[PDB]
Amino acid sequence: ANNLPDTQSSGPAHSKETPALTAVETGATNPLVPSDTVQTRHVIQKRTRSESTVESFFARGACVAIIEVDNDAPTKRASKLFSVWKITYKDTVQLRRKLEFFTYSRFDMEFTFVVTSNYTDANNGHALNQVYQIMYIPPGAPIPGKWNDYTWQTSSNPSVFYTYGAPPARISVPYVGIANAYSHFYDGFAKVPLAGQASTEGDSLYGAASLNDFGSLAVRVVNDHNPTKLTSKIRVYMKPKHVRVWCPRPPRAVPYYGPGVDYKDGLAPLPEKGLTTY
Amino acid sequence: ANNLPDTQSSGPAHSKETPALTAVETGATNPLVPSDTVQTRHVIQKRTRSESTVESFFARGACVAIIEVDNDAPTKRASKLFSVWKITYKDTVQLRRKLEFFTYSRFDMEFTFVVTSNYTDANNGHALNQVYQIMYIPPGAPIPGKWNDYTWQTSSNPSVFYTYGAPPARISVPYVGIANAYSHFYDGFAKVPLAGQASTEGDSLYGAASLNDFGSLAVRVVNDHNPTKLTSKIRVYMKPKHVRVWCPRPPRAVPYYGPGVDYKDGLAPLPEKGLTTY
Amino acid sequence: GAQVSSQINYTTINYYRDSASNAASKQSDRVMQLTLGNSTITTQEAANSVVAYGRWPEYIKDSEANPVDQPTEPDVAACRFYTLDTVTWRKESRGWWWKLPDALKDMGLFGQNMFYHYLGRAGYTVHVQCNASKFHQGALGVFAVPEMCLAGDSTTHMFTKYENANPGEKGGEFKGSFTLDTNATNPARNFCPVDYLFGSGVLAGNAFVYPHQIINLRTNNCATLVLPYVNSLSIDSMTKHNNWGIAILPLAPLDFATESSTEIPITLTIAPMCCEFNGLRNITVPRTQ
Amino acid sequence: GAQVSSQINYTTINYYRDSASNAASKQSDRVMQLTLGNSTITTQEAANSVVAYGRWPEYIKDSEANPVDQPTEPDVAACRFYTLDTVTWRKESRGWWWKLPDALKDMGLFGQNMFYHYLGRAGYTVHVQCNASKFHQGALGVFAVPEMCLAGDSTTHMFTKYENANPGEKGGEFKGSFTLDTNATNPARNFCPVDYLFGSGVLAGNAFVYPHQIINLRTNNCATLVLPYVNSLSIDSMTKHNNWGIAILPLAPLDFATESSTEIPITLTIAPMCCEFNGLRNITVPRTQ
Amino acid sequence: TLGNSTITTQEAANSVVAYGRWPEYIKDSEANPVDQPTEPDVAACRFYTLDTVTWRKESRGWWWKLPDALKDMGLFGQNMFYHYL
Amino acid sequence: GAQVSSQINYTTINYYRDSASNAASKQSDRVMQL
Amino acid sequence: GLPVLNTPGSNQYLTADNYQSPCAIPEFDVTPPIDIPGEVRNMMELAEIDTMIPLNLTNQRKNTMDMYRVELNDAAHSDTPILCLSLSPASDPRLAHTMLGEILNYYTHWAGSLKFTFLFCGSMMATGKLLVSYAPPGAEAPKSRKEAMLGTHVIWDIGLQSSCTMVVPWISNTTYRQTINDSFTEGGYISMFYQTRVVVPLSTPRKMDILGFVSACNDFSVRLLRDTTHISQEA
Amino acid sequence: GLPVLNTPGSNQYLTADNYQSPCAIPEFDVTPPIDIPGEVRNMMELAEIDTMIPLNLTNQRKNTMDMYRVELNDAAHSDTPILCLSLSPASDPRLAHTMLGEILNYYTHWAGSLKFTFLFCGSMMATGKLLVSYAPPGAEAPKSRKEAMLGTHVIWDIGLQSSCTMVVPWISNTTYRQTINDSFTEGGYISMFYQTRVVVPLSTPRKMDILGFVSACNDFSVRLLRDTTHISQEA
Amino acid sequence: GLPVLNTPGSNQYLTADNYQSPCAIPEFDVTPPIDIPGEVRNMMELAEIDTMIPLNLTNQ
Ligand SMILES: O=C(O)c1ccc(NS(=O)(=O)c2ccc(N3C(=O)c4ccccc4C3=O)cc2)cc1
Ligand SMILES: O=C(O)c1ccc(NS(=O)(=O)c2ccc(N3C(=O)c4ccccc4C3=O)cc2)cc1
Ligand SMILES: CCCCCCCCCCCCC/C=C/[C@H](O)[C@H](N)CO
Ligand SMILES: CCCCCCCCCCCCC/C=C/[C@H](O)[C@H](N)CO
Repeated sequence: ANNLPDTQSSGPAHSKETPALTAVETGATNPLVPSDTVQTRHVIQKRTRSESTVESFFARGACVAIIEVDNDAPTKRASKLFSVWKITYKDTVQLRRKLEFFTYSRFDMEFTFVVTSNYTDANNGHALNQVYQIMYIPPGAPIPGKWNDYTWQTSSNPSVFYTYGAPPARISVPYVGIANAYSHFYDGFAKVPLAGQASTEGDSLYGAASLNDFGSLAVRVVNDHNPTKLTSKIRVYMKPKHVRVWCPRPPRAVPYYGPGVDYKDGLAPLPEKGLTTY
Repeated sequence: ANNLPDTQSSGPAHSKETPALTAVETGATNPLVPSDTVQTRHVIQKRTRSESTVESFFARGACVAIIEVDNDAPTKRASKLFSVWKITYKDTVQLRRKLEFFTYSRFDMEFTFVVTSNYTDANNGHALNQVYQIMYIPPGAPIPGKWNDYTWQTSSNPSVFYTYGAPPARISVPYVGIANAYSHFYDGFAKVPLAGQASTEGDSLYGAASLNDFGSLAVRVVNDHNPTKLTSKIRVYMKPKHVRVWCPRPPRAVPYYGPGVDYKDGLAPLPEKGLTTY
Repeated sequence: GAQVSSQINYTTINYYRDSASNAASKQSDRVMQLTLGNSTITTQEAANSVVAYGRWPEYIKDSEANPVDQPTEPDVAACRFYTLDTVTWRKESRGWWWKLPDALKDMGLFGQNMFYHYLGRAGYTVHVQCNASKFHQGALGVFAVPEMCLAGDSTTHMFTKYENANPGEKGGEFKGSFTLDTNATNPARNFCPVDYLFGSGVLAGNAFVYPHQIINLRTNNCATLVLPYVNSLSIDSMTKHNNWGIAILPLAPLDFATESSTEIPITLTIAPMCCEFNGLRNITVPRTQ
Repeated sequence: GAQVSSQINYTTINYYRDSASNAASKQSDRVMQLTLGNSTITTQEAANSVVAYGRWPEYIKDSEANPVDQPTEPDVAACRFYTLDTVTWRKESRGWWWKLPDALKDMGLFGQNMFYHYLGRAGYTVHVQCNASKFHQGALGVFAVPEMCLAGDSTTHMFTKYENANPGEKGGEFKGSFTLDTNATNPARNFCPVDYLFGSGVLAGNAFVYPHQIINLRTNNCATLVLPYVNSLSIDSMTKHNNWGIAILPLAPLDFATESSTEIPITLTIAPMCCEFNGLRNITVPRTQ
Repeated sequence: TLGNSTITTQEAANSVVAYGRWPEYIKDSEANPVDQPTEPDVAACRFYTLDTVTWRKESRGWWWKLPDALKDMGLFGQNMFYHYL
Repeated sequence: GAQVSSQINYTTINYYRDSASNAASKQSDRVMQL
Repeated sequence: GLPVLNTPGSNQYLTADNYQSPCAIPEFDVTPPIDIPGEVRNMMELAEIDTMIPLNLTNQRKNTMDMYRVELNDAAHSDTPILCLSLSPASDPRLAHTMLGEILNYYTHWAGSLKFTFLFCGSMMATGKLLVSYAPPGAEAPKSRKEAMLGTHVIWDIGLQSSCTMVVPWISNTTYRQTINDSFTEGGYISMFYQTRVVVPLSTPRKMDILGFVSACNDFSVRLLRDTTHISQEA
Repeated sequence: GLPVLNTPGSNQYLTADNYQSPCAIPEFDVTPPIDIPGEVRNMMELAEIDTMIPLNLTNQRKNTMDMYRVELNDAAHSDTPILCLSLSPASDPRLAHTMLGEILNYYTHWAGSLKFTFLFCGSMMATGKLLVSYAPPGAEAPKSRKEAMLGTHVIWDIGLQSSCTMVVPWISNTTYRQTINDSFTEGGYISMFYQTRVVVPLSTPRKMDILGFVSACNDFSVRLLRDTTHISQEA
Repeated sequence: GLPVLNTPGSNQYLTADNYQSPCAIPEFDVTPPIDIPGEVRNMMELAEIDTMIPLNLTNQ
């Protein structure tokens, strides 16, 4: 967020110093300023880079998931009375691309849950205000098997009970990585296959570290069902905070295809433009 | 907001100084006080101009837009599930006229959103409380094409989620002009047509600077549709704050006609009044 | 931290990082000689001179310089009095208007510098000259209008074309009434500036809020307006943007004790001042006709 | 307690024990000789050397040591230049890639230590050698990519098998276009790294954000990249995880004034640096073929 | 570097300052005309590139005159033609 | 009154008379005769 | 948390409120201001500028430049008024649409002295004396110079200085007047008469024009901001 | 409890807000950071890195490595441009997808000087002089060296130093330019021409390539974060 | 009263939250503690105690 250097007055030049000429082969960028190649006036620079700090770049809540749940009679096998969403930023694209400008990152994370609901039909009465349970299931904790099984006691899991109509729920977590930074890219495997092991052993997905690195969110409607079916969507908004990032990378240029770096479609991003056309 | 000068006692005058006589040809206003032309008593003046400061003059939220959106089945092609309003103070007249008392202005801006909703029919059930998304789309950011396309992830755009029934939403922005002040009037063009260019090139609207100077607001109902159609209006109230203004102008005298200074109707504002009629 | 302010006090605390989040805090004069470059103006019947907004023209300070390339300052080659084509004040005249820098675009080296550069800045000394006899009567209001936008002639908004909006030294004339251009095949796309609406939908009587002088034929025969550069930017494109407009309106009609219609000339002599140009390249050749 | 900060100030108070609850606070160079262990490299046409991110390789500091067992530091036995198999740059070549430490897994005592230990750490000195004549032309971009993940060849995500992801010293080659592997019975499960997508769906033109050099045949015949250990951990498993990728892309095609297709060799010579190993046990024998 | 123009060269043979005298403005002690002069500076004191000529085996040589050669060169030419001196 | 504690600090104030209302504060050997 | 009690007015939106709100664009690098000429800090500064009075709102003159011109001639002396208007700067149609009147129409209350200037636009060879009068209200409006000269007045001699200013002093029972037509806060009557007459020699126009201007004195102030009736919008 | 009054904006969720929220995992033992190489603290740091310009977006070259190569040859001298582009670093297709352009497409406003570097990838035996020009906008775009040499320009001598940098100085009426195609904040024209010509001896390739790179100078800044058009998602 | 603005998370119930709440039994005379042997202050203290490993989990 630092200010910018002033432009210094620069007059005619006639000398053996040639800042214009360089050698990009060295791998360095020629740090020229306008006064190196043209005559410049004195300008007291007042612009700053306050809004391009990494913190400012990521200081936005981005939607990373839309978790759909129902409030309906359990006999209705079509309805889904609870939903489990594995935590990740890779279900949407925008925040993913912003994060993947970099190879490593540390940040606290602010989760904000925006809950919307609606009737599905109009001939089965009405509903009282719903309460939603959002339980964090860290890896290894038992995953709910039913909307009302014992796991929802949440004696040790953190849970947020959100009352419909209240302002979106919000919680914060610190940096919870087991490494010293989050790895946006992992060039490796969880397993190394060993010679003599059958083809079904030692095989792991390329670039995946843990089968379950950050656990899940289990969402249900706590209320018992009304005579009419209600559908709800919980939109999850992530905001990195206190961000640090390492090893910048070129941003994604073609559409994402899965959680890896794979690509299948849209491999022609650049449009056509004449070489000598302005 | 300064106090006013006291009136000083002034007695009979018989001298060669003639403050009453002047010459308006010079372009200056004769700064006479009552004591210059009549006998006056001493008056300790207590009135002040606190309420005619430019800040006090503009320290009011004015409605600048009424954005109508619907919550209805997407198959109903008549319903409008999202709306994009280009940001401007020229859709209404009152704030526009007040601002156009002056040629240039700098101000922070407070936006307050007053959201109202209603049923459209009575034979399709009821609705749960709606949540509205108001996303600022700065110029160049992708405009939503559908009420539920990717753009609503709002990873970098600022968005306000407003819950129906909550007090009107409110946000603030600083002075965001790319110039050193907002220009209420621009006597020029975005393009200069060049000799030899076809008639279809170099043509731009008179007085317009940018095709999209401040971007838009995209408004939707986040909820999935209920069995009955709901209509909502988001009224946008602007309040300039920390106002500075330059180069006063005569106020608009005839009805506005478009975003320029053009006029078509109501060109006879003055009524009839006898020259010698009090 | 906490600000205690008189109203018996009240306490204000800012809870947000950004200042925009903060709540609103409510707390003889007849004889003159002008010399610029190689040009000189004398007058024996002036009414003093008006410096618009009390601000003399000045060059861009380093604290406000936006472009970084070394500017060009032709000085006397451009900062000199150019005399525009003379117009004829008659009994029926409704008024005249010009735009600056547009009116001077063909004026020697000022015009050359204007068209060779992306960016240009200049104040002006405008000298309106209108002499008559002690037996004539009439009054001209001379107004310098920042950002003098004028109303168009069609139902289409903001439709006046560049060529008509920049007539050059000839300028344009105010009209006595609004005539709508109905030729849809070949629209004129021209201004229709009505005099009593001051050509922009505002009562002409209020135009005196603008920097102005009055040439009252019984009193003076010239008006001098010194205009600083006025814009929302330190420097701008002179071809795209006219910083100033000059409006001349007959406040009192010309009259002279003769049956035949008398006519007297009005001559505008304008000197750019503190000219500054940036962004040199090949010359801009605007489309005309 | 209460923090008063400039924006005219604003007050911030933390109401929660945990810091995560806190709101976001917005406040000649051509001639070189390199010696490592018993190996030496001379060059007369270098373009200086690039130390990736300006960080020289270093051993793990006590303040950052995760494993507690005494590490092994073979030093000269492993921190020495190993020369990989030479590849042939032709007119049609699209580029080559290697992974580190994978490329060095069969390189003497470095490879032995790598496979005998659970944990390994090393920086590198990569020296790309490509000489031609003053009548040749062409340019190679040499990029050191941390966590150089490459795109697969199938509809199944992240499906490249360990054997193909770790080719060893031979490395792999970038392709000119994406070919989808449709053999469902016996999938290749191989990378399909497209050159202009830099093999990972990012435009190759932007790969210069990575530590890099260019071998421009008219200017230099070698590139030297000094890579520190880069990872989200002080030390990691070398068999599971490749810390670095080396990519070589022909930025300008090889050309030589002959009808016959010219070919010149490119040789990679890589020295591990500050090698550190932990967790000794029986040797890991990775599955191959 | 002059004005907005820059020339680089890697195979020069040093530069020759004719008669060892750098160009200079007219000193007050040698000023003949009394009117305030114009000094466009960067608008005119900049590198203009003339039409390229072709050296062949048979070429006998080329000549130009100054300021004549620059008479159509932008603002230098304009100033040249707008002024007596 | 107000307690300022390290986490860069945070402020805690007890609004209730009873302590229960307070938030949780996270701060040879072989031979013997008997 | 901290015990709180929501009071009346909670959750309302008062368009005149002055509260803090979160910034939707944090850490924005605001463009610094430049010293633009002509900065205005109080709307009264605008009211203090003389602007021409549409004094002559007859059927054929209103909504034309002619409405700004009052015709004098060299006829024999008479006591009949040249022009008459009421001191209702916000509601009198001849004052409402001046800059002063336009500013007043955004406020409910006004107080202070006004300043009427008249510019004689006849020939230099024309001479005359006029009388410009202000009669505070409560009596019959002056319909001849005999009544008008009993009130405040200035006798204007038309000479080298072609303009004359009459200050309408603040004379009011109430500390403020309303910006509407209302008898309780009526302001009085302004009139102009021939003192001697206009005299011209031969070969000179016998009819000339005077122009009227009005502005506010330095003691002038307004209060109770309000919406004007001078601008309207249609669906 | 304490009397409070809820103001407008209460209960809203502004995605750009900066408020405190309760920690869902209290007393967590956070893993301390290590000194990873290559930390980045400002996105402008990324924009200041030279990245190759896809200068040649013809039908057969776009979306291939060839789009990065501009072909020069040793033909006779001509004044016709070698390459032409507009100074629209965020919207010009040749600049939009560079690292600079990618960063700009997350922001609405940009200002500062740009830096174009060109690398000659011919043989050592090839010689030549080129002219790289920037014409600030408002005139006809340079279509020959005669017009281009009137603007800012650098004459590049191809020799031992095979790269040349031209700084496009910040020359703008507005203090910032928009990151979209918009005539009001247009940036100007960048062009390349043969100064003399490329000359090669016998037994040398007569056609070679130059590569273009662009980066931001130290005076460069951006503002008004926004979502890019460069990434999209489908249901 | 004092102007306030409710933020996201208001009215939620986070089971891990640490807030104050009113005492339902004010002025209760709490029984003082005694020095019971074997106080534990960290669960790791329990993990540091050797416990027997069911090493032989065969069918029988
Ligand atoms: O309305 C918007 O904000 C919103 C609208 C569209 C959008 N992009 S999308 O491509 O249409 C899209 C649409 C849905 C999902 N999505 C699911 O379908 C889902 C199921 C379960 C868990 C998580 C998710 C999840 O992310 C992801 C992306 C994102 C957000
Ligand atoms: O109720 C009132 O407060 C309100 C009522 C009337 C009113 N004036 S109006 O002339 O009737 C008028 C009526 C509608 C709109 N208007 C639209 O129709 C619209 C559509 C989309 C975006 C913005 C707008 C917008 O301003 C503008 C003016 C303003 C506000
Ligand atoms: C209701 C409480 C829920 C709390 C959830 C805490 C989980 C925090 C997850 C943060 C997400 C970090 C981003 C992911 C990092 C990289 O992808 C991984 N290192 C690789 O998978
Ligand atoms: C939800 C967040 C929305 C934030 C919207 C920020 C935009 C701010 C717009 C302020 C309006 C300024 C008034 C317009 C000025 C002049 O008309 C322009 N200079 C000319 O078009």
